[PDB]
Amino acid sequence: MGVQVETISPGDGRTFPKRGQTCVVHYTGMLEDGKKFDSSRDRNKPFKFMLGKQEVIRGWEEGVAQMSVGQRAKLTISPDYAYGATGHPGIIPPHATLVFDVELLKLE
Repeated sequence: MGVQVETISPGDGRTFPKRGQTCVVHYTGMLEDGKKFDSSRDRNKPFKFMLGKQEVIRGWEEGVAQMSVGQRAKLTISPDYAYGATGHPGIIPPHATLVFDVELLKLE
């Protein structure tokens, strides 16, 4: 599968990230069993990435683009849209479906 987006709290429902814009997010990343492997919130610093530059996984590129500014949403990302068969040694196992809690704070 690709990326499924499930809303957690609504944004403005009007402003959506466009290619080339910087997305400022807080996020928490978890394996399918629920184990947290990454979280910008634990570092108390929002994560920024530029949409369309493939600085993030494909599930992020296509999933965050579906979110409006101020929205919090749950992205469930299949391995093809994620770290694939290889995964990430000692962080993400092979063929892993990942669940991201993502809040889109603003666009720059």
